[PDB]
Amino acid sequence: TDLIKNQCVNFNFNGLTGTGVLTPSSKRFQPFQQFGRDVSDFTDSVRD
Amino acid sequence: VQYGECLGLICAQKFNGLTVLPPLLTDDMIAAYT
Ligand SMILES: *[C@@H]1O[C@H](CO)[C@@H](O[C@@H]2O[C@H](CO)[C@@H](O[C@@H]3O[C@H](CO)[C@@H](O)[C@H](O)[C@@H]3O)[C@H](O)[C@H]2NC(C)=O)[C@H](O)[C@H]1NC(C)=O
Repeated sequence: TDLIKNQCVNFNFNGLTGTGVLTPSSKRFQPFQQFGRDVSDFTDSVRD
Repeated sequence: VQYGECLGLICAQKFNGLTVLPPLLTDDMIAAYT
């Protein structure tokens, strides 16, 4: 499906589920990374 | 001289449900007293 950015939405990315507000970022992910985490054990960001 | 907070004005929150409330008296007000 498509998605709405900058809005509270329910997400179900392949292999990743939860709720929140999705916004564009600039995190320097490596070619072999799918998603990242915060200092706490919570997903911080995901690559589409 | 983590948690949700807000400065300025921009705010942010954390999935852990924790935050910190502001003081009534800001640093400037304290400086005024002293
Ligand atoms: C709550 O979110 C709104 C927007 O979603 C924030 O209001 C926006 O604040 C900026 C800065 O004061 C306003 O001015 C903008 O400045 C940028 C700087 O380059 C400029 O490019 C924009 O065209 C605009 O001038 C912006 O107009 C304003 N938006 C609205 C609708 O008022 C607000 O500050 C946020 N508040 C908190 C506590 O996060």
